[PDB]
Amino acid sequence: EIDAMALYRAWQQLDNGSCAQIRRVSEPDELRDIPAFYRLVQPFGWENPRHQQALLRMVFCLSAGKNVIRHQDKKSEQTTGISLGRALANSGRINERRIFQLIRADRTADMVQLRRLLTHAEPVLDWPLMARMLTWWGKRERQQLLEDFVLTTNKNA
Amino acid sequence: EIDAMALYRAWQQLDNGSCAQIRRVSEPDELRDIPAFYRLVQPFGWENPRHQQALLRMVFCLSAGKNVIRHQDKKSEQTTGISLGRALANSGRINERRIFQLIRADRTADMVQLRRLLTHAEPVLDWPLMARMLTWWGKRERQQLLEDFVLTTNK
Amino acid sequence: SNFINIHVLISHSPSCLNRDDMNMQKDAIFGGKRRVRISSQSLKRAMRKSGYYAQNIGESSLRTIHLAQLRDVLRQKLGERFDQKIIDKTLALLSGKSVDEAEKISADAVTPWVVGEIAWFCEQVAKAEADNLDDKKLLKVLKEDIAAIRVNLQQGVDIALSGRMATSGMMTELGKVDGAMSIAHAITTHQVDSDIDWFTAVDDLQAHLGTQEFSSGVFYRYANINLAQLQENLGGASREQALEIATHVVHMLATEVPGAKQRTYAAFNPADMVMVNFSDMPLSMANAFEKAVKAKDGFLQPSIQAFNQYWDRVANGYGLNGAAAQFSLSDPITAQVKQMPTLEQLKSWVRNNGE
Amino acid sequence: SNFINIHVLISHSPSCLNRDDMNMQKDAIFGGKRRVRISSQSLKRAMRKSGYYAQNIGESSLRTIHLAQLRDVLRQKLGERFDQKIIDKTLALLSGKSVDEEKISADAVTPWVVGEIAWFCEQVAKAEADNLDDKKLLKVLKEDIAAIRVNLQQGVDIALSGRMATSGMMTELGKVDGAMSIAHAITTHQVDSDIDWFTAVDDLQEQGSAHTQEFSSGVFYRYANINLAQLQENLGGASREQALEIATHVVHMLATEVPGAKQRTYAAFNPADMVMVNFSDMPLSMANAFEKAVKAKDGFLQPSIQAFNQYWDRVANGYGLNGAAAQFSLSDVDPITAQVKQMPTLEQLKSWVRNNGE
Amino acid sequence: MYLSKVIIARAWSRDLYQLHQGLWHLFPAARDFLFHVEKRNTPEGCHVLLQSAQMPVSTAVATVIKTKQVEFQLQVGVPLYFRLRANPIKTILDNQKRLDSKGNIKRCRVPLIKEAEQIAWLQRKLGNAARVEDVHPISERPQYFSGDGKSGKIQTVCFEGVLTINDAPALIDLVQQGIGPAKSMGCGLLSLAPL
Repeated sequence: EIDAMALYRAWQQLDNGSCAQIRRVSEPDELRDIPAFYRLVQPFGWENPRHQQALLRMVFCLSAGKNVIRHQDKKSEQTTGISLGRALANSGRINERRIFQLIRADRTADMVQLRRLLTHAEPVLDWPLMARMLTWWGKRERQQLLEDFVLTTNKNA
Repeated sequence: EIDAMALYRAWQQLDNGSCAQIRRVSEPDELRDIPAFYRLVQPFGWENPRHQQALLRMVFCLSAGKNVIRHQDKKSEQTTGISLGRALANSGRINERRIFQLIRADRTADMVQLRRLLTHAEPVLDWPLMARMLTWWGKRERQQLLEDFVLTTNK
Repeated sequence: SNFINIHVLISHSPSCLNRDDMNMQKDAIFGGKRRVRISSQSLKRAMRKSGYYAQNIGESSLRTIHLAQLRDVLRQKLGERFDQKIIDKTLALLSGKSVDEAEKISADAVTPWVVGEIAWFCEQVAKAEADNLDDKKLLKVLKEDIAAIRVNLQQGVDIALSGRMATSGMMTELGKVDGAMSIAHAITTHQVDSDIDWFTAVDDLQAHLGTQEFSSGVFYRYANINLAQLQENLGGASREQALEIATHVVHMLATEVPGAKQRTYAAFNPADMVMVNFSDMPLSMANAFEKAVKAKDGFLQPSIQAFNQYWDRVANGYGLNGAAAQFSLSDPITAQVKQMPTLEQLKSWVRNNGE
Repeated sequence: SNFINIHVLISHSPSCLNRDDMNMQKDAIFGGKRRVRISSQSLKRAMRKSGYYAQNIGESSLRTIHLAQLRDVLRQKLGERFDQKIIDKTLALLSGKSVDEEKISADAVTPWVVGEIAWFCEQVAKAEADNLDDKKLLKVLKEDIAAIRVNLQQGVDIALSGRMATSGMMTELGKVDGAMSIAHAITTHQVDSDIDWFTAVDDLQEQGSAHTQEFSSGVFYRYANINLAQLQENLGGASREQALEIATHVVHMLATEVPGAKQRTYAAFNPADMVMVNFSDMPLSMANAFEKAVKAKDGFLQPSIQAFNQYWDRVANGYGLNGAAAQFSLSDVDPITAQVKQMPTLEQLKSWVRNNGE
Repeated sequence: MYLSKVIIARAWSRDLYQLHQGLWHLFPAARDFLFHVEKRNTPEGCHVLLQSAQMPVSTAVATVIKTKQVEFQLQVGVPLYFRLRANPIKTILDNQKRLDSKGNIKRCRVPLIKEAEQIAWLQRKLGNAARVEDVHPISERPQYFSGDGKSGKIQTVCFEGVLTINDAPALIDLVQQGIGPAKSMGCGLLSLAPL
């Protein structure tokens, strides 16, 4: 089936002991190595396994911090969730070529570039949009990220 | 081709004389040195040579004892046999970080850590799952080992 | 000088005094050479639960994360003196957990419970019958007078020597004790290769093989006492009192051995050398053995020699004016450290502050 | 004093005493030099199954994981007790859970004395009496642990070396520890292993020299220790005077016994090469005299005795151990300085021990 | 009299039968040497102690490490360390009824596995040459080999101990000719050494 937002909450409420283990990781396949991860993800979850890549990416992104990624519900007026490009653009901390490099990145490199971007950004966004794009992470999603960023940064000017 | 379960039975039925020779070894390449090993493995067999590494690992693990590794056929309900992670977890004797250390280990070191774990566990498991993971012993297999252990220990 | 340094050289017959999770002999690598090791924690426990400790220092502290068993034990030992409910209230305030007399109790980690302190605290909680002051209110008064609680620590000394770590309940505010004794892991002065005993269990009605790893070694034990901290930990008690405890520690370190595999391997040996020295700064002589000592006629003789020579070097190089005394069975006689023929004299020498 | 310390020097060829996995002589490295070794359990089994043990202490406890064999022996010997089924029941309660006869398999090897099993058979009457729920019966006999220990006056070896229960009911009631601590037996001196033959053959040819260090029979240092109080506890509360007798039997056995159809080298000339017995507050072992030593003058025994004696002097003076001590030496060497009584034959030493060092 | 240390390529030392056939190529016909397997297999091959009447010549399958010319001058009544891997056996016929060749019942060697039989065997074969003052007989696990082309077993015993010289020439002779059967399977080499 599909992965809930309950993962986000579960990440929020888990103890610092485990979270320190997960936060302490350079790349996602290294996330695969440690136990607290399997313990975290067992419900959602391992071993479908069609989900596993998505879960590695999602947890790896969440791993940035307790409140690095903040979840904001779609406003009734907008009826669209604020999305990662818009968020990174909104924060104002992020420089666009570091996103261009994100678009250019490949496999393990892309997530690592990304995790680095959020911590510096401390973004607010609709978590399942990030989940949805992270689940596929096709070229279309990559491109949409940049489009969103440029457009909102231009609107914000 | 592939290696049968017949190796396990062959190990079970061989006389103590040979088993004492094989069991008395620090590392697998040292298993290559002694004759009883070649004699044991000639059928399955040494040397495709693609099979050799797998055969060294398998025999080295079996070498722990006559009834260290106990073979249990898969229950129909389970849909596949109790596997090494699950076994080491089920026995309860094993501590998880000594397995984490297995995940961290490299080459000859990984097996040595393993045999100690098996002797201490006296586990029951479906032998071809162990054979299958031992044949490749890729990082994925190791990670799967840890996963199995944690998941069953939690349950 | 504030710091008392205890150096012991003790040799052991083929034993297995301490082993890991997988029944392997505990070891450490020093100077690039393998050494057999005995955990500090093991030594400390061997001391606490020693026969000598009971006679000369008294009652050992009770370390459990089971409070229900402790509920029952405390009711047994303090029931005649107090009320049953008071005990429950006191424990609940001290550990930060609820008591429904459900036989499951659940503590964070194993904590050193001395009964004296709980009794002393009961004396205080009785004053709740007076007011009662809200627990937080009681906390401020209990925050003001920590020293009062420490006097109570003369029973249960082991905590005073090794210190405790309080996470939960009201032990976090009052129960944090550190120092006063620092003790090293005991490591061999020379390289060891570990012997594998291949044993069988003979069934009288008829082939099961097992291994036990042993090794004989010459071990260097080091310990340190911060007397001022000891005085602080005991409620300010006299230096004169602190040195006595220190001497008792000296004796125990010279004579006491972990009991691991002693029925089967009976390495009940005393210590061939003991030195004690007073100093402003703690010093360990482990580096005398960084160069693993090679056997000339056993490891002990050259070990003693190595220790003395390194001590000479350090003494001259760092200008250590300190009270110093040595006890040997082996006479090179140092250059200048006072020699004691017997252990009791060393102990007395220590009791009279090294003079 | 609570502890009796037994120090023995016994000589016999290194030979065939005890073997390795590859049937090589067991050894240990002490003082940086290789020593021939005899495992404690081997000494102990040699004692338990000794002829002298059979007569002077009684029948040895039978160790096994074969329950089917044990049913047979138990029904045979306890047949006079009206039912077999109750016997089966008591065994099943002590260890879970047995059927007739069949090959069921105990967890691990544990020492069975028939007496205690019989006693349990006596106790299970309470099963029909109350009728007690088995757990209740366990709690009731948990109350009086000492009562079972009295049955160990048969099966003494368990009192001496102790048993370990991993499962069933014997874990609650059957936990026995102590009372005897026995060291592995190690030589006082070097015997040399893995000598380079290629270079050994260099020295051989004189060729005109025609000319070394003498031949030698081995000399082993054995240590044992008994906790009299713990022994008394283990027998269920027994006279001290009796415990010392058991100890003396242990002394004699430790002084005379050799595993594997071998004798002391001077077994025909006397009862013991050297034996000391010492009473103490704390166990003490004299192994360290042999950490440096021993280089041969003619023989190893003489310098071994000397080294031992000197070390005892040094230790006794250094740690201030006033204790009852008695020594049996035929070898005339510079004897001990401090307070040790010299005994002319072994029986006198035993007698000395029997009367608590009087 | 020549004593050597020799290594044999593993691809030429797989079976115990091959080993002597491999040392055979060090020369130069009746056999005039004894050898003792020190290390069976290493990555460079099998290690051996080779006593012979001639200098061994290195090959591409058998390599000499070092050789010595030694002459044996032994003193009388002086104690020596000795090592001897031997095949102590008893020739008997036959628990089975089987027969071979000229059609009479078969004879077969059986290993002496009882310690007293072994020590008796050793002191027996030595005899008046020396006195076995002390000996530990080590049971070694049975060795197997292939033909050519037959299937056989050889259980071996390693005698390690001390002896005393009674007659010198007898002992050097015993050294030169070897002790016991299976000399072609790495048995019978009496190695001596001083205390």
